[PDB]
Amino acid sequence: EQPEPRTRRRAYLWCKEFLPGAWRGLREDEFHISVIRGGLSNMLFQCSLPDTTATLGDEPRKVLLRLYGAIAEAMVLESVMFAILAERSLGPKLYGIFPQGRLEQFIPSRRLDTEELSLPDISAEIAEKMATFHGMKMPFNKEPKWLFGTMEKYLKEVLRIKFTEESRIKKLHKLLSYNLPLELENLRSLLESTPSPVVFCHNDCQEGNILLLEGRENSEKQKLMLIDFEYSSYNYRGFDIGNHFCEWMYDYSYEKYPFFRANIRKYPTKKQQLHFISSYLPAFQNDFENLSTEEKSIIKEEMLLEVNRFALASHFLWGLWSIVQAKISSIEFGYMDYAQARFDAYFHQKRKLGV
Amino acid sequence: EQPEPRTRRRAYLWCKEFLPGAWRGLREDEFHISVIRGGLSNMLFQCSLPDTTATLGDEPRKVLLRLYGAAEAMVLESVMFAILAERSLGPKLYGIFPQGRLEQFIPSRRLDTEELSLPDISAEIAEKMATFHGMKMPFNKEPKWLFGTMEKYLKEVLRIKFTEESRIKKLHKLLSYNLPLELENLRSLLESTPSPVVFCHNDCQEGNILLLEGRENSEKQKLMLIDFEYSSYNYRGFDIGNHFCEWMYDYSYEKYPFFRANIRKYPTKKQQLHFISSYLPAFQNDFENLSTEEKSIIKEEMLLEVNRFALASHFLWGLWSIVQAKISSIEFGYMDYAQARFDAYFHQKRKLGV
Ligand SMILES: COc1cc2c(N(C)C3CCN(C(C)C)CC3)nc(C3CCCCC3)nc2cc1OCCCN1CCCC1
Ligand SMILES: COc1cc2c(N(C)C3CCN(C(C)C)CC3)nc(C3CCCCC3)nc2cc1OCCCN1CCCC1
Ligand SMILES: [Cl-]
Ligand SMILES: [Cl-]
Ligand SMILES: [Cl-]
Ligand SMILES: [Cl-]
Ligand SMILES: [Cl-]
Ligand SMILES: [Mg+2]
Ligand SMILES: [Mg+2]
Repeated sequence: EQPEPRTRRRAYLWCKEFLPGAWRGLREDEFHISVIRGGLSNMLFQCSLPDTTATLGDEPRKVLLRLYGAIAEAMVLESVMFAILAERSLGPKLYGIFPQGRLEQFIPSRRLDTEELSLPDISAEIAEKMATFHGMKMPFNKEPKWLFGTMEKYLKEVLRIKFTEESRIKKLHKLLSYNLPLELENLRSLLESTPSPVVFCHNDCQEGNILLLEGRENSEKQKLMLIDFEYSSYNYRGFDIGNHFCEWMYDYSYEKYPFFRANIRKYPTKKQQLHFISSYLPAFQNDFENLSTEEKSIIKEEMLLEVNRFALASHFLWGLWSIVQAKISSIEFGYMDYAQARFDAYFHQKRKLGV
Repeated sequence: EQPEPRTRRRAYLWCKEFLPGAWRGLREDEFHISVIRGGLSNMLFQCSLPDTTATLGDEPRKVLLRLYGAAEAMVLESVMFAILAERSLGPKLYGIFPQGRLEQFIPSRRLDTEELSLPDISAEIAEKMATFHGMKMPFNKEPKWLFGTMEKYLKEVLRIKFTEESRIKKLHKLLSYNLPLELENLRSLLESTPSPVVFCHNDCQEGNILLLEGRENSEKQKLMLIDFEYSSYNYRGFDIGNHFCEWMYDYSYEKYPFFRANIRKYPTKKQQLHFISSYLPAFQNDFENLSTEEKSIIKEEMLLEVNRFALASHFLWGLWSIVQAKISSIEFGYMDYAQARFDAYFHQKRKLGV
């Protein structure tokens, strides 16, 4: 609820010095702060004026304080990107930036639950928002090295790690038995033969990174915001959509070990996939709706092949990622069980595609 | 004019990887690059497509490559540059990477010192500066930059020992003024001088003002302010005072000490009134509706303000130049420039009777 007394005091000075109006002349004893998220990295706090204090101009009543904590040229990219999205009215406003963190617009909202991804109005808007993200010019590397670069890097770490615990040695032995280095090379040749435009991708578009905006619940459209662009890069479009479709199957809010639920049957049906891309394509491609019914159908069918092939890379990348987390992460989670779930889905999807 | 071998190749990869369209499929042997500014810090290059190559979309034909060369200074400048680019108040930002960035190439030349006094130039610098001062930026709104920077440079100056006889004698004369005490006299003068806190350029001089190619015949819209390295929330008086000081300094002199200083080039009361008469209505659009008497009172107070803050321009950049004398590898009469700034400081102090 309340933060440590040292971070209360640091938060007070940051707010007092970076925010205009009533903030400039606020006393420590009138400063309201409360935790939104703990951890050792990207701690969130809500900072606010007293309800009895009047604003003098257009300064916010409440802001979000983000402390980096345990983390250079990762911070400039994220900071520039955040600033750019704020200027374009695609993200929260940026009120303050300093070495320890930043002050952001506080958006009254909650995150989505996994089940909400299949609500047709939610799915259609995630598609429209993702299409808008993909149309953005960003001053980052346009070479799509991120996907295979990251898979190669995680695979290298996976082959070199040894466990001592009996359960983890048995689980790792099963995963290595798939011949991951060979499977990676089969995946490379499949995806190289699968045309997918290079676009600015979120790379982690899941329920936990989608805000439902308070007061907008009754609106069909324009009630969501995409956040948390930690993994964002120029990447194959197919991966961003494929990864999103995969995330229909995974719930990270389960309160008992292994702290996730996986359900292969929750993957979107062809009808749910077509609903999603029917909203994506007109948002991404000017006057898509004016094309012939036959051309629209052909583009849609090709895109389903594309995103369902790139979905394999979602399973592979996050599967490898989870094995590495099993060794190095201090967050309590069934990393090895999650890896097995991703590889089970990888082979299930391989069978469905006939590849 | 031609870059080194490794720089040609690194520039080619940066342009190929960060720029869209025809840049994506460009070969080494088609890449055109030429130096605009040398050194081992803030090297500038012009990079361009062949004249024979067609653009595929709205990608630029030519871009500026800026290499930093020589942490939390680079994030602020980068965020600020990105923000000004989104607001169409700076060059577009095409690429950012650890070694530098790719910027919009603006067809232009820099102003000469003599051009600052042309009434149409002066009026537009005032309008542009007033626009800059209106901007909301995600930086510290406490005006700690001015005295914080003077304190920091003074700390470095009192640690300098030279071995060369001429530099020891020049430093000894500057230290003889009791700089720590003079800084405190300046503090008491400026703390008694009201000046609103605004987002300041802090270095508004002819070399940071572009005359835009094709717009020479335009009365009001032919300039752009660039190079926001020193930008921060600061007293408005300093941004204008520093600009008035820069009428006296020409950094294009071809012989040692590679600058000219002329105290007589400082703007007259008439030139100062012309500048602030353009600034005030650009900063507050309702200014012209005030009574002639109220406008006159605000203008007279502002002349006191900016001419007092001008003393901080001499002090700050004087201290800065002494430190450059020790640490800089750029050829310049840093110690002579420091003495020129302190000569001006004491000359203007006496004229003001403060
Ligand atoms: C994907 O696995 C994650 C699980 C996390 C977690 N999980 C799932 C646990 C699960 C159990 N939760 C309670 C019930 C014990 C604590 C959070 N808690 C947190 C919190 C965020 C604030 C609190 C400190 C860290 N952060 C997590 C981050 C995670 O990955 C982030 C990058 C990977 N993404 C790509 C693939 C999907 C996710
Ligand atoms: C010491 O600061 C400067 C040095 C310059 C220079 N210096 C450092 C040298 C002078 C001697 N050099 C050679 C001939 C030996 C050339 C560049 N050459 C130039 C020229 C202007 C004409 C066109 C080319 C760039 N312009 C310069 C401009 C400078 O601006 C100072 C204003 C910035 N403020 C911040 C700190 C002081 C006040
Ligand atoms: Cl990024
Ligand atoms: Cl395969
Ligand atoms: Cl800055
Ligand atoms: Cl020396
Ligand atoms: Cl005297
Ligand atoms: Mg999910
Ligand atoms: Mg000058």
